[PDB]
Amino acid sequence: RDQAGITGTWYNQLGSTFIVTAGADGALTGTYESAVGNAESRYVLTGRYDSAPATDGSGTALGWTVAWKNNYRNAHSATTWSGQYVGGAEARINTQWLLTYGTTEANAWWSTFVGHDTFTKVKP
Amino acid sequence: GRDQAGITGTWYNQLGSTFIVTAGADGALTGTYESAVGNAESRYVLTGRYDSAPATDGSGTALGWTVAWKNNYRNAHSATTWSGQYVGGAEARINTQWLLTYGTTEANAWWSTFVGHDTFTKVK
Amino acid sequence: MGRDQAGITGTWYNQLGSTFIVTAGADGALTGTYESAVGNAESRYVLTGRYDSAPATDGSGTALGWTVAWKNNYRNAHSATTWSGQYVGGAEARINTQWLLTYGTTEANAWWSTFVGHDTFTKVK
Amino acid sequence: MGRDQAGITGTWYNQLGSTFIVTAGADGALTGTYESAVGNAESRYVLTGRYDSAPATDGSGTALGWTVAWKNNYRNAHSATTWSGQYVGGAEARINTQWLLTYGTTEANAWWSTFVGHDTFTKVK
Ligand SMILES: O=C(CCCC[C@@H]1SC[C@@H]2NC(=O)N[C@@H]21)Nc1cccc(S)c1
Ligand SMILES: O=C(CCCC[C@@H]1SC[C@@H]2NC(=O)N[C@@H]21)Nc1cccc(S)c1
Ligand SMILES: O=C(CCCC[C@@H]1SC[C@@H]2NC(=O)N[C@@H]21)Nc1cccc(S)c1
Ligand SMILES: O=C(CCCC[C@@H]1SC[C@@H]2NC(=O)N[C@@H]21)Nc1cccc(S)c1
Repeated sequence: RDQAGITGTWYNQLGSTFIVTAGADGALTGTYESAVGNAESRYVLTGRYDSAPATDGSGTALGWTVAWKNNYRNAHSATTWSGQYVGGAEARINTQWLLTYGTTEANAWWSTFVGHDTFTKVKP
Repeated sequence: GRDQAGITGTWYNQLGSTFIVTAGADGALTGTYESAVGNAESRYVLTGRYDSAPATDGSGTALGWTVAWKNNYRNAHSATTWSGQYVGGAEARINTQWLLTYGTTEANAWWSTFVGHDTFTKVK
Repeated sequence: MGRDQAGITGTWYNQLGSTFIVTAGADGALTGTYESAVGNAESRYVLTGRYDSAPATDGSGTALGWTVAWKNNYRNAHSATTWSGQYVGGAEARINTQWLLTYGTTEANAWWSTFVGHDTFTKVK
Repeated sequence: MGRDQAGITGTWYNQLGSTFIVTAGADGALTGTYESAVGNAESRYVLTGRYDSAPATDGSGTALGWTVAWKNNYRNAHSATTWSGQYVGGAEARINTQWLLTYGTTEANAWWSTFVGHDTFTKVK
């Protein structure tokens, strides 16, 4: 339903690139390249979306994860984005995210960052 | 993967939910989640990522995963992402924070996302 | 005394159409009223919070937060929101926040007691 | 006047060993001091917040929140924390919270300005 719509190349307000393919079964797979932080080149992402959403004008729920390890860098961290795809003229993926990095137990209290990313198909 | 063995297997949270996961050598997480609460019945597909080469200073291993709450029985038009870290040892744990987003209209988007925290252990 | 006391004091507006009226004290206090354009809210609610009255000099923002409990002389939504964020000065002064809204639940329902979001405030509607 | 005014008023301790000393006013006010056992913090910091002074009578918790800006006479960590949560009274009284900690950043570093966590406070040390 929203498979073709979600599938494609997305950019957030930071200039990050999210290249994703939505599967018929609810899979999300692709690559993420962050414009910020301890990150270089593309990282693997996987996630899930609701492949049969409400038809009442509601968005499509989805989420995905990046672990920040590739051949170039390892930031000992993972980000999860949770949010919704909104179709139509101004297609957009509005998210909140959590970034956890590996800490000792004594440091676990400041292990997790929160933020928000909005993605569109136009590079801003 | 340094914790591929420690992570793979069955986990239980404070609410009585069950998470079965395989951790791949390449940083993949795949499995199923069965929730003890909410609009949830039976198992749901889970996918995520973990750091397959963590620090060796006693830091945890960062990870995350997504469940979209659609299976053959039920569709709650929502998805949860868990972001956290695995901590090995006698009392292995996965400590997470999570975001649950449900599909909303634009007018209801301000209240589309819940936040919480779950701790998983290997013992029921 | 307070470095951004002048910049923060006044009326702010968010992306929802809500209105935040605040006074920053020299001692770090935030006092004022919040009027929400959405939810189980009517008219103005008391707000109280704190800000860093001696921020860093290097162009960093000024950290702040405040709370609104959603009870007033009209309604009681058995809930409270906290906003955490920073004030950025200049033209297009802004207060960029993340928020948590907790509502009172039984223990059985506490897992879904807390919403999260983000609000941006500017001096112009 | 407040339903849980006496229940909330007093000293609370979290899982980190931090100490929260609070007075609940009749009108919904929270005032007091916070002393963190961790981070760039020393001694007591001013807190202010709000609680629902007339909660539901169905065994629901009492929604509340408060803010600390991490500046006192000893130290300034250019940051503020807000706790959003609920009070549950009775045998083992507890305040269960989620929190947001924002530190002052430049605009380029704003994306990593806010930490999130959860604290549970009880009356015992
Ligand atoms: O820097 C990294 C790795 C890359 C994160 C990129 C983030 S993910 C959310 C946001 N959205 C984007 O597009 N980019 C940013 N990890 C790390 C480790 C320890 C502390 C901190 S702050 C960060
Ligand atoms: O109920 C569901 C689907 C199942 C969620 C289970 C949650 S995921 C985080 C936590 N950890 C667990 O183990 N279980 C819970 N979605 C939904 C949609 C719209 C509004 C609401 S309130 C809920
Ligand atoms: O509706 C209310 C009372 C008013 C909340 C207004 C919010 S505060 C963050 C955001 N920013 C604004 O300006 N407005 C909104 N409480 C309540 C209780 C139970 C469930 C839910 S969803 C909501
Ligand atoms: O360190 C401080 C000042 C004290 C924070 C204490 C926290 S508040 C939530 C939690 N609950 C407690 O009881 N204690 C902790 N600020 C600061 C600035 C920049 C980055 C970071 S990580 C931290």
